[PDB]
Parts: sequence; structure tokens; C-alpha cells
Amino acid sequence: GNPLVYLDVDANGKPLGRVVLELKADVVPKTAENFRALCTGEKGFGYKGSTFHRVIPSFMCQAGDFTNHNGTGGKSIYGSRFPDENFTLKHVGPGVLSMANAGPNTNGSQFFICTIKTDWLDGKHVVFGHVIEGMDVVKKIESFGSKSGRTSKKIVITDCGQLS
Ligand SMILES: Nc1ccc2cn[nH]c2c1
Repeated sequence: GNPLVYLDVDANGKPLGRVVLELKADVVPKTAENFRALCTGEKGFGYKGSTFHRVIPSFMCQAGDFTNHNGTGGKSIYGSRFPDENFTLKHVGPGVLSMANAGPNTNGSQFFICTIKTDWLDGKHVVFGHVIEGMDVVKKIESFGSKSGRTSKKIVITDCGQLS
């Protein structure tokens, strides 16, 4: 079946817990595979040690820039950027996992977890999974955001990997 992966997240050096994500490889296999491999670190790089750098309350929590840690960087397992696979899955509510980008066909490693329905991103960002477990952790992360996206705590993915 679809991969299950995890992110263990600290805030200011203390653990918040685990976010478990289902990756919809059935619908977006290339996008799911990128995220899966970045969680395991098996290509020699990935999310371990990187941050949630942009968090906006009542919107989303964004992470995955493991090169620049500021939202300008990141890279995929295929190359620096890769195409929008499809827009079949929609931003239907809290818990949606979707690719951050800088316009059409600029997927790398940055991603976000929605804390509300973000329907205006449909057809613009590739949704590729959702939160199976740990929405409590996501709500904690969300609470350390601001309107500008600047976080009020240092939010770090201390560990990550694949469960199945
Ligand atoms: N892949 C990717 C995702 C978000 C942003 C923002 N600037 N550059 C990016 C590149």
C-alpha cells in the first residue's frame, strides 16, 4: 500500500511528538517517492535536522528547506526541481499535505501541512498526502507561527523516516 512516514518535531529543544503522514503514491507516485526518500535520507540528504521556517496560524505549517533553512532552497531526489505531477487531490481541510512551490513546476523538497481548507491552492499546489496521526503536534507548531510566517520558537524535525 501507500507509504507511511513520520516526522518527530522539537520546539525549542523539547519534543512535541510525532506527525505520521500517508503519502498517496497511488495518485502521485513521483511526488510521494520524493517525500518518502527525503524522510529516510537514503539518497544522502533529506529532512532530518531541518526546520519549519514558515508557519501562519489558521493557514499552514511549512518546512523542508534543508539547504538554506529560509524558504528559498531545498532539492528533490530527481534534481533541483521537478514538475507538478497532477492536481487531482484537493486542499479539502486541516491535515492536507501539499508541495510548496515558486510557481508552476518548481517542486523541490519544501512542503506544508494545512490547518484549514485552502481551496484557492487547488490547481496550483500538488497535494500528495495527509496527516494520519499527530494533528495535536501540528496545532502546537501552528500556535508558534505568526501572520508574517516568522516562527516564535525554533521548530526542528529532529528525526524522520518510513514506517511502512
Ligand atoms: N521548491 C520551492 C518551494 C518554495 C519556494 C520558495 N522559493 N523558492 C522555492 C522553491
